[PDB]
This record gives sequence, structure tokens and C-alpha cells, in this order.
Amino acid sequence: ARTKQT
Amino acid sequence: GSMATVPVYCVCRLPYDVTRFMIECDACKDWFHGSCVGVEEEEAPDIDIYHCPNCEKTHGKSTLKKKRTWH
Ligand SMILES: [Cl-]
Ligand SMILES: [Mg+2]
Ligand SMILES: [Mg+2]
Ligand SMILES: [Zn+2]
Ligand SMILES: [Zn+2]
Repeated sequence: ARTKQT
Repeated sequence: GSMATVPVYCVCRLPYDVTRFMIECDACKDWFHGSCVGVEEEEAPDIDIYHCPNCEKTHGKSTLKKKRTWH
């Protein structure tokens, strides 16, 4: 899946 | 300027916050806070196809990766 990390 | 629009996302309809983890639904292409949809940042690398709670109903449940890159 595509994600936006912290 | 001050009257510019800003993109909003997720079930909560908030603008992006770089301090919060998000995952893209492969179906609707919206983005979701892990905390809003019950996905932990550390569990996400195992998700192959993510479907949000709304898209699940017609597009099926999220799937898991059958293989992973170690290293
Ligand atoms: Cl796979
Ligand atoms: Mg959070
Ligand atoms: Mg991988
Ligand atoms: Zn949210
Ligand atoms: Zn969706």
C-alpha cells in the first residue's frame, strides 16, 4: 500500500 | 493568499498533517489517518492492497503481502 510516514 | 483552498482527506475531512501516519485506499484514492481507520503505522508495510472501511463494502477487504523485502 502507499503510505505517508511520520 | 489567506483565501486559498487546501486539500482535505480521510473520514475526518482534515487537511494534511505531516505528524500523522496515513495510508492510501487503492480504490477511492483518498488518504486515511491510521488512527481514523484502525491501521497502525508499523502494520502497514504488511498491507498489499488497502481498502478503506467504505470501499471494503464493494471492493473487498484489504489484502496482505505474501512476501517482504528484508534489509
Ligand atoms: Cl505479495
Ligand atoms: Mg495519530
Ligand atoms: Mg516490501
Ligand atoms: Zn482522519
Ligand atoms: Zn476507499
